[PDB]
Amino acid sequence: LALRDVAARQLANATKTVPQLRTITPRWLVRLLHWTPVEAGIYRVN
Amino acid sequence: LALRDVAARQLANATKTVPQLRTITPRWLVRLLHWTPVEAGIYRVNQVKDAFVDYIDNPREYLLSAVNTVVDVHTRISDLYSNPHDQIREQLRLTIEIMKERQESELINSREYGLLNNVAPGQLVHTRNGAPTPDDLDELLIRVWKEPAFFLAHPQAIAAFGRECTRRGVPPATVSLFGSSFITWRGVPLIPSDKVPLENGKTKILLLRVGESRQGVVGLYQPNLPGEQGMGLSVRFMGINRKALASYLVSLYCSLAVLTDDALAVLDNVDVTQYHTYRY
Amino acid sequence: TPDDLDELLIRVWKEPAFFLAHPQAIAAFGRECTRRGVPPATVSLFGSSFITWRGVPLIPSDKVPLENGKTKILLLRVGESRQGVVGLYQPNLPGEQGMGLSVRFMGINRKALASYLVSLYCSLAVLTDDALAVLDNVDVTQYHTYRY
Amino acid sequence: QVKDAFVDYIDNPREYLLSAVNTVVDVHTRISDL
Amino acid sequence: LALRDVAARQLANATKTVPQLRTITPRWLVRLLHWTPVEAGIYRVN
Amino acid sequence: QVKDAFVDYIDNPREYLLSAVNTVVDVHTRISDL
Amino acid sequence: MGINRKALASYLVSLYCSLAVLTDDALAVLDNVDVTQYHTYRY
Repeated sequence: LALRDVAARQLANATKTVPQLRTITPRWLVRLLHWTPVEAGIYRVN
Repeated sequence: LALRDVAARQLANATKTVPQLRTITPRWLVRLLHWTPVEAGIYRVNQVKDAFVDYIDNPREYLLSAVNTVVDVHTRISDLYSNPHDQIREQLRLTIEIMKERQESELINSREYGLLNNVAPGQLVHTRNGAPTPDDLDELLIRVWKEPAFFLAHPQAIAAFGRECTRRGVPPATVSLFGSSFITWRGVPLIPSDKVPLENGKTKILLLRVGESRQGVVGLYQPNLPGEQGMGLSVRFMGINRKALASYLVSLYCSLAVLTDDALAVLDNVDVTQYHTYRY
Repeated sequence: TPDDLDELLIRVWKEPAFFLAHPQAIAAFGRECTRRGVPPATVSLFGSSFITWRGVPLIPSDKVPLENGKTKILLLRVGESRQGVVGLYQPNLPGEQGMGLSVRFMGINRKALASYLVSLYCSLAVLTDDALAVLDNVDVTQYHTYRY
Repeated sequence: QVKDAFVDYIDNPREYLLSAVNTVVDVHTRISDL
Repeated sequence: LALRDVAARQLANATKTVPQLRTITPRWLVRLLHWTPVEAGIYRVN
Repeated sequence: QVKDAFVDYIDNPREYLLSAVNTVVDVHTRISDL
Repeated sequence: MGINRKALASYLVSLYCSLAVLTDDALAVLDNVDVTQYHTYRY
């Protein structure tokens, strides 16, 4: 009988990932539009 | 009468090839996956709960599994017959080829990890008629609409899909990858693999998104190994026994994680034995 | 028909290189494709155009036998590293006018005829048995009647 | 070849012997000279 | 069970000797004689 | 070998296979250490 | 020598030799020598 796997695993680091969110979408529309800046929050289209 | 051909051939060298193994496959899936290293054999995948932002308190942990093979070579066989081909080198080469074929089969078919067992409910599609028509692959592309990478199917399933396309007017497009040609549907290629199960017809088709940054499927290996003949692979000398047998240990450490449940979909109950009768 | 070439591509699924057929067999395959809605894709090799199916080209060769129709179609994987089909030649020859080819002077006879010997050494090895498949019993004499 | 593909080899592998084909080309010396 | 000797021997070169002729003798007499050259095939002993 | 010594060779020459002999030498580690 | 219609290449090997006894007392021959006699040693 030798050292076990769980007992040996008590001395090991796990690789932890950042939390995964399944509702993330590629959001293509935001990538496809052209964005113009509005200096003070008002945009008049003549 | 002059010198014969057989008598003259007694003085000639033959060109000997290394042994040929017919079970070697291109193993596309291992080439297509992304592999992330796991420092100490444990990989925890944390998740947002019910996606304030909360995390689940019991995330799944993936433990890398070990597979071993002992390669025994008599010392007289390697001592005497190692010119021009090394005997131990070829023995270990063929062993590692067989082991990597088994590794691909387990990446597809294992019961702990393995794509065909870790597919979420709602990501499983069924065929409408049995043959893999284009509508079924469009269903699959609905499930993995985000950024699909490839289809995985038996070569006979790919031939069945081609026959269905030819019954319609559609010639599917073709692309070249790794110097080889593959069939594509809506831009996502169909990859062959004889490791996808096939029993009396009735195979399956998979659609994968791969990559850690896209929250897709990733392979897991052990980065630093004694021996270290490759990615997650080690060869070590075991010793010599009383009968002059030298033994070598070949170890392969691997696993597979599906990071989010919409990264993989499976089309089930695919029939590959249907042929159309063309009558005009 | 395209289903037969898909069967061939099943047998040599690993890394097929090309189809080999008589030019009349290629024309018959084209007629079958045209009966379906499929126009097969075309590629350019060695400055010449060839018909392809699923990315594997159809190569013409009048040396493939043809007897009252009834030809054959082959699918090959070539290469030593891929365990495919390889040709074999004799590298160093006296004369040596080419790959496995030699020309040598034989002499002059009493009638003032000078003779030359041309020798060609060759062979062929299929390294693994799944590197080559043959579609048998191919008929090239069938034409469709289009009625609308 | 690997047998029945431990790893064993077949003891009677196929050997390919290169074949020779010949052709004698005769040219009159007056035809080449003139 | 492991690799056989004949199967492993299929990958080995044999050392081939040049053919051996048993009728070769040391031919001492030719070694012991003195040889004089004859310019045009005729030798007159006066 | 030359056959019946034109010059012909025998088509079944003798081949000599080197033989291996082995001996296992066991030494206690305390005997060599001390 | 050349090559024939059956692709046989031929080579000619020629050896020119002779032997002269310059004076007649340079050579002597012992004739009728028997090599099949063995002595029986009895003491």
